[PDB]
Amino acid sequence: TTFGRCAVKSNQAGGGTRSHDWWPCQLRLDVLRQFQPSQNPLGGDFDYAEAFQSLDYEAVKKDIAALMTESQDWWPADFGNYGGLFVRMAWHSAGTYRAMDGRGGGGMGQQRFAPLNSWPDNQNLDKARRLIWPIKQKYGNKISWADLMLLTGNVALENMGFKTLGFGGGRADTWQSDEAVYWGAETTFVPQGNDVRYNNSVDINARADKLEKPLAATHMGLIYVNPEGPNGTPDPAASAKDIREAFGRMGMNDTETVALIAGGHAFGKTHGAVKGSNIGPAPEAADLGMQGLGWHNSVGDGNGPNQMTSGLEVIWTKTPTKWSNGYLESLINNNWTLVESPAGAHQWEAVNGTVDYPDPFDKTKFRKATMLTSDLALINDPEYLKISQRWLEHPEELADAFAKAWFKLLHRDLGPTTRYLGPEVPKESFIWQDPLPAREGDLIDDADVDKLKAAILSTDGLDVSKLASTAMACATTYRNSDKRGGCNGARIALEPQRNWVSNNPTQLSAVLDALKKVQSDFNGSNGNKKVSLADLIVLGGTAAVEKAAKDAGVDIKVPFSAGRVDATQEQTDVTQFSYLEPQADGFRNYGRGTARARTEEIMVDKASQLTLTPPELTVLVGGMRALGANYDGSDVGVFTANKGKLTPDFFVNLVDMNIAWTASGADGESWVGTDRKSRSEKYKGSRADLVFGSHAELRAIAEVYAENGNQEKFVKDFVAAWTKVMNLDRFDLKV
Amino acid sequence: TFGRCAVKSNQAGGGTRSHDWWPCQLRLDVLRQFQPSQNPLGGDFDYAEAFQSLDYEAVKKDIAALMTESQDWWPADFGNYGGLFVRMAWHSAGTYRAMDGRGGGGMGQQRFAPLNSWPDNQNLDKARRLIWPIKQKYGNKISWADLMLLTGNVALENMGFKTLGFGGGRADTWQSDEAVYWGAETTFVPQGNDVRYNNSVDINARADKLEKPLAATHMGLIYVNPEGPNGTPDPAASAKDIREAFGRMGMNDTETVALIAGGHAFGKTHGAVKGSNIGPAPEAADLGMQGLGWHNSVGDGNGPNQMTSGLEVIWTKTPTKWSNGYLESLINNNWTLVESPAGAHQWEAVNGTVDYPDPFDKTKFRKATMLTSDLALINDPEYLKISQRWLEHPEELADAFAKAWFKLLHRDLGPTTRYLGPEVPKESFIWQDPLPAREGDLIDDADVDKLKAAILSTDGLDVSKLASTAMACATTYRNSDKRGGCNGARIALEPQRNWVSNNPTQLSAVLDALKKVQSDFNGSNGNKKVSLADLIVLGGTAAVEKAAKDAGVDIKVPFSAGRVDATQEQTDVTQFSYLEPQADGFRNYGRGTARARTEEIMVDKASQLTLTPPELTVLVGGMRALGANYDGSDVGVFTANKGKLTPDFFVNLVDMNIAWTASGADGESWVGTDRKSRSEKYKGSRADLVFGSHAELRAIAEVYAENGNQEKFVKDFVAAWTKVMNLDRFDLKV
Ligand code: HEM
Ligand code: HEM
Repeated sequence: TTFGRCAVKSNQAGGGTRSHDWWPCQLRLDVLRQFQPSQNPLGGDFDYAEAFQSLDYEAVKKDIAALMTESQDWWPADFGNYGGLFVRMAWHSAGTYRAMDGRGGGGMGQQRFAPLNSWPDNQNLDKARRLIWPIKQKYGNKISWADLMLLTGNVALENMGFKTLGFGGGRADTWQSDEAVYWGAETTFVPQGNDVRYNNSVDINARADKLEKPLAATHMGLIYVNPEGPNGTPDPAASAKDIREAFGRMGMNDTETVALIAGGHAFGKTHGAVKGSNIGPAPEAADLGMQGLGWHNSVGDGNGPNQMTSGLEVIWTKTPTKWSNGYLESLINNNWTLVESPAGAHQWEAVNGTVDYPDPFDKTKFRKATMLTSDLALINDPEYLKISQRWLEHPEELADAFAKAWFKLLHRDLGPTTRYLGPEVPKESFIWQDPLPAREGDLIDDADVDKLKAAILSTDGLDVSKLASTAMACATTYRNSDKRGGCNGARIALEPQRNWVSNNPTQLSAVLDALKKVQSDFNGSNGNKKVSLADLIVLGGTAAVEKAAKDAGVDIKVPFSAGRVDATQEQTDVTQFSYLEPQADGFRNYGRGTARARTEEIMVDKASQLTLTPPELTVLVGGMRALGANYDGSDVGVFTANKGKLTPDFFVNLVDMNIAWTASGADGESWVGTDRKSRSEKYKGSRADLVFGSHAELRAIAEVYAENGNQEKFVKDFVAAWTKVMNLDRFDLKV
Repeated sequence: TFGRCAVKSNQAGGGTRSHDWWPCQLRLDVLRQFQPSQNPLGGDFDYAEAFQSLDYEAVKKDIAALMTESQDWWPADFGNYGGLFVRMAWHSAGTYRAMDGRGGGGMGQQRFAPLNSWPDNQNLDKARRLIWPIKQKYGNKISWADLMLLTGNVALENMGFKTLGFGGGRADTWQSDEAVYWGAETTFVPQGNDVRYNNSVDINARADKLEKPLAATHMGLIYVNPEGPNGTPDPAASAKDIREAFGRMGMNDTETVALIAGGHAFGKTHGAVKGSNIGPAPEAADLGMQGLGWHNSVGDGNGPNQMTSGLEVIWTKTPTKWSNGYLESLINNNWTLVESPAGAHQWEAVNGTVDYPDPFDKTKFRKATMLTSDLALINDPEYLKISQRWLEHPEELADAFAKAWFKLLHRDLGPTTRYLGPEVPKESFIWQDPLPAREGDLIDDADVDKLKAAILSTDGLDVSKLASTAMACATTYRNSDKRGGCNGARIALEPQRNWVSNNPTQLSAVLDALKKVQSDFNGSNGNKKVSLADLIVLGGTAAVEKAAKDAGVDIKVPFSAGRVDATQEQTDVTQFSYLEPQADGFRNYGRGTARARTEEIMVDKASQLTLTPPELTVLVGGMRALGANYDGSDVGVFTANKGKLTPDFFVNLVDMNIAWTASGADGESWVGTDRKSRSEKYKGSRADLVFGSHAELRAIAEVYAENGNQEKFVKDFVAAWTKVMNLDRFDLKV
C-alpha cells in the first residue's frame, strides 16, 4: 500500500524506516508517554482552576456575543451572524464522546489538533476557531481553548434567544494529538470509512444495530451519522436506526436525541454551493500559506455565497438567527420530495411550499423549505415520531429537554461537580455526573488514622493481600479521558461492582463486612468523628502497603489523604457503571484478552487511563504480586517465598536464567516456569506477568528493580505510584 | 502490508493514527524522547557519581572470570566467550556515522529495537544475557552502555592483547531512539539496499556512491556484506565497499585494516545449519523467549549447531589468544571458493594444513578459512601494501589496532572531561576534539559586570550581532556524539570562521572586537584571564539581558564562566566539517534538500540540542525579535522594535489581517501582505511560517502571542538560552 506513506521519504526529524514498521504487532508504550509536563508551554506548576476563577467571566461572554455579528471579510457571516457556525463548533467538539470507553468529547480541546482538525465532518471549523482566537488572545491563560470552544456555543444559543441551564469551566488544555483513541481501523474516510465497523455488511436497515464496539459514528471522519442517509442512500427510516445506534453509543436516549437535533437545527444552515473538486487539502495536508486553515475553495473568494462544507444546501427555519419552533413545524407540516443540492448531494425540498426561507447574503432572494435525510429520520421511526408530534404542539417541552441535553453534551466528560468552575454552574445534580453527597463532620486527624490503621490490621478476615487487592480493584475503575471512577464513593460496595466476577464477590463481601465493623466500632466511640467506608477501603490498602514495607525491612511513611464520601445506589447507575467493568486486569491477574486486544495491550491501555508512566506501571505490577494481591488469591505471577512482604522478588525471579518459560495452554495465556537443572515446575505466569521480561523497554525497567541493592528504591517507587493511583479522583483536594 | 500487523488491535494506540492519514506532515516525536518521567532511575540520578564510586577493578575481575564459565543454555566456543564479547562491543560501537554523529555505543541502544533485532546482531541477545549477572551485581554504578564496551575491552586483555585503557561515562537511555535515519528501504539484508544505491547493481561503479550519511551497505548490517557486494564473492569489489563504509565511520585505510585483522584474530563465525531452522528475531518472538530470539530448532540450538551469519570460518589456529595468524593465513594460503553448511560463500585453503581447532571436540580439526571481506584486504593496492607490511612487522598492527579500537569505542563519548575511571589513556587524540587547561584565574562576578558593560559599548558590537554570534557558536552542539558547542571558541578557528552560514566578514569584525575586550582585560587584571569562548557567550548573554530590560522586563540572566579556547592544532578541518549546517532556523539560514524540508532540518537540529517543542518555539521567536539573522536581514523579523525582547514575532505571525503567499518557485520564500492596505509588510521563510502552520507548534506560538504573556515570554526565552549555551559544559557539568 501507498496508504500511510509519503511519496517523498524524509531523511530528517524521524524520517526513515522505524521499529514499528519492521515489527508492527509488537506492543507499543507510546500511549504512556503523552501529555508530559515538559511538553506543556505553560509548565507543570500552572493551576488552571486558579486562573479561570480570576477570569472576568462576564466580560468574556459579552466579547463573544459582540463577535457573533462582527463579520470578517475573509469568512463573511451568514445572515450577519456566526451563531449557527459557533453552535456547530461546540457540538462537534463535544460530539465525539463514546460512553463505553469514555474517550472523545470536548474536555481536552482536541478539535484544534490532528486528526479532528481535519476530519471531513469538521470542514470549515478551522474558520470558526480562527474567528474566536481574538477572545483567547485577550484573555490569555485564564480561559482554555477547551473551555472557550464550548462557552462560545453556549453564549451563541443565549444570544439567539435560547436560555441554557448555565455552564461549568475547568477543562485544562492539552498540547499534543491524543493518539490513544481507537476511532476505527478503516484506511479511508467518509464516504467510505466503514467496511470494518460493519464487518463488510451493506444491508443498511439490518446492520444498523451491529456497529463495532466501542465506536459511536457510522463512518470514520463523522461525528454521528451520514446526513444523506446510510452509505449515502436517502432512506429516512434506516437513517433513524443509525441515529439511535450512534446517539446510544454517545450515552443519549430517544428524548435527548430528538431534543439535540431539533434544538440545534433551529439555527443556521448547511453549505453546498459548489462541487467538491473546487476544494483544496484539509488543514493537516495544506501548504504553509494556509497558516493552519484548510479546505481552500477556488470559486470566487471561496466564501460568502460560494461556501462549501458538507455539500448540502439546507436552511431549516425562516429565522436562522433566532430560537423558534420552525424546525418541527416544517418537518411535520410539509410534504417532502427528493432533490439534489448544487454540489450534487441528496436532500429534501417542500412540495408546493411557501417561498419564504431567507438567503444568507441577498435580501431579494428566497427559497422553499428544505431538510436533510437525517432530519426526516425523526418522523420515520415510531418513537421519534411520537416525540416530534408532542413537541410540535408543546414547544416548551422541547425547550426543557434541549436545555438539559445540551448541558449533558457539553459536560459529560468533565467529571464530578467538584471539577466545575464559574458563576453559573447549574444547581441540579444529574445522574450522568455520578453524584456524591457533600462531605460533613469533623474530618479524621492523624491520630485517628493511626488508630484506624491498627484496628483494620487486627481485624479477623483482613490481611495484607486482601486489603491491597480490594483497594486497587476500587481505584482502577478511574479513567482520565472522562474523569469517571476511582475510590471516592465506595462504589465497589454497590451494584454493579459488588457482583463483578473480577472482584471475587464472595471474598469482597467478607472484606466489606469486616471494614463495616471497624466503621461501627469507630463511629460508636470517637464523638464527632465518623469515618466513611470509602476512606476505610483506601486506608486499609494503604495500611497493608506500609506493613508490607516494614516487613521487608523498610520504615516508610505511606501517606493517606482522608475525606472520601460514600455514594448511594440511587447515585450509582448500573448502565453507566457497567462500562467500567474490566475484561482483564493485569494488576490483579484477572481474565484475558481477545484477538484484537491482547492481555498486555489491555494493561497498557488501562495504564494510560490511570496516567501511569512505564516505570509506574512496572513497579505497581511487581509490588502487587509480592503482596499476593491477585483477585482470586492464586499463585499466578506470585514469584516469591515471602508473599505479603513488599520486595522486588517478582522481577528477580522473572529474570533468573535458571528458569525456562513455556506455554502450557493452546491460547498463549498460561506459562510455566521450570527449573532447568532440576526439571521441576516452580512457577505459573500469565501474559501480564511475562510481558515485563519480553518487551525490551519494559524489561529494561524490570532489570532496575531486579538489581542487587534496590530493595529500598523498589519500596519508595511502589509507595509513590500507589499514592498517585489512590488519589486520582480526589478533585475535592486537587487531582 | 509492509509495516502493518495482520491483526489490527483496538487498544493501547491501535487504530488508524494521524501519521497514517497525513504521513508527509512534520512530526515532533523526536523532541519528546528521553523525557525524565520515563527514566526509572529518576531525572535527579547522577551516573558519573555512581560510576566513580564503582569498584572498577572488581568489575573487570568478574568479567574476566565470566569469560570461561560456560553456561549450558549457550555453551562457549573453545571454553571462552571472549570472541563473542569482542563482537558484542564492536557491534555496539560499530553503527557510528561520522557525518551526522549518530549511532555508536554511547546510548547502549543495542538492547532496544531495532538494533536488538538487526540480522548482523543475531545471537548478541545471548551475549547481552550472559553479562546481565554483572549488571545485576553492581547495580546502577555501571550502565549497560558502559558494560557492553568494557566487556569487549576486558575480553581483549584476557586473550593476550593489552589495550590503551578505557573510559566510562555513558549514561543509559530508556527507549528506542527513533530519530536516526538508518535508510528508507522496506527490507533487511540480503536486500535492504535499493534506495541507498539508487537502484544501481554495478558493484564496482556504485561503491563510492553510497547514500549520505549512511555507513553500511545494506539495512541491518554494521558495515559491509561478508559474502561480497550483494553476495557476489568478489574480493576486489568488497574492498571498495569496505573503504566507503569505514570512511563513513571515520576510519582511514590503516585504521580499517587494523580493526578487521585485529578483530578476526579471535573466535569464529557460526553457520552450522540452514536458516529455515531459525525462529523470529527478538522483536518478533513469543513471550516464552523472554527477550531472546533466533531460536534454533536443531538439537538444543546451540554448541555445535550454532547459526548466526551462515558462514563457518575459523581465522586462526588459536582463537582465544592474540597472534599474527590472520595475516599469516590470509597472505600465505591459496584460496578456493566453497559453500558453508548453511549454504553461504566462503574461502578455504583446500591444500593447507588440517590443524584449525574445533570449538567442541578436541580431537577434530579443519583447514584454514576466510571471508570474502577478509580477502578484500589483499585485493586492493593500498590494503595489500598495509597487510604485507604488518605480516612482517606485527608490532605495527598491534599499535594501530589498540589506537583504532580505543577510537571505535570512545568516538561518541564527547570531551575528555566526560571520561571516567582509573585507566583513561593519557594521549590526547584529534577525534576527541581536545581542549587545554585554562589560562590564569577564573573571572568572578565583579569581572563579569565590568566585561558586560565593555562589550555593550565596543566598536563593531551590538545586541543583534552578539546574540547571533553566540547562537551560531552554540548550535554546532549535537547530543548524539557530544561534539560541538561554545566551549573552545571554535567559531574563531577554521573551518567555522569561513562557513558561509557564519557570514565570515561580519564574524571577523565581531571577533576582532571581542579580542580587543580580551586584550584589555588580560594582563591588566593580575593573573585573572578571560577566554574568547567566555566572551562570545557573555556578550550574547548580556545582549539578551539588555534586550529584556528594553522590552520592560528586569531579569538576571545567568552566566557560567570557565570555558577555554581551543587551538587550531586541536581543531581538525575535516573533523569539524561534519558540524557545518545545511540550514539553521535559529538564525534564518539556508534551504532544504530534495529529501528534507527546511522545517524538518530545524526539528532535527532541535532534537540534537535536546530541546522540547516549547523551547524550540521560544528561541526562534526571540531570535527574530533580536534581529539575529545570520545576514542581518529582515526575513522573519516581524517587529518594529528590533533588538527589544518582545513576543512581536508571534503576535504579528498570527495577525489575520496579514495574508501569506509564496514568492519563490523553490517554496522557501513567503510574503505577508496587509489585506486592508494591500501593501507588502513582511518577508518570511519556511522556518518562520511553520510556527503558524503545524497545529502543535501553532498552539505554542499562541501562548506567546496572548495578552499578558510578555514577561513569561522573556522568562522562557532566558531559560532556553541558558540551557543551549551550557550544553557542552561537562567541566561543571552538563
Ligand atoms: C443526526 C445528527 C446530526 C447530523 C447528521 C447533522 C448534520 C449537519 C450537517 C450536514 C450540517 C451542515 C454543515 C455545513 O455544510 O455547513 C449541520 C449543521 C449544523 N448543525 Fe447539525 N447535525 C446533527 C446534529 C446536530 C446537533 C446535535 C446540533 C446541536 C445541538 C447541531 C447543530 C448544527 C448547527 C447549528 C448547524 C449550522 C451551522 C452553520 O450555520 O454554519 N446538529 N448539521
Ligand atoms: C569488513 C568488516 C567486517 C565484517 C564484514 C565482519 C564480519 C563478521 C561475520 C560475518 C562474523 C560472524 C558472526 C557469526 O556468524 O557468529 C564476524 C565475527 C567476529 N568479528 Fe567480524 N567483521 C568485520 C569487522 C570486525 C571488526 C572491526 C571487529 C573488531 C575489532 C570484528 C570482530 C569479530 C569477532 C571477534 C568475531 C567472532 C565472534 C565469535 O567468536 O562469536 N570484526 N565478523
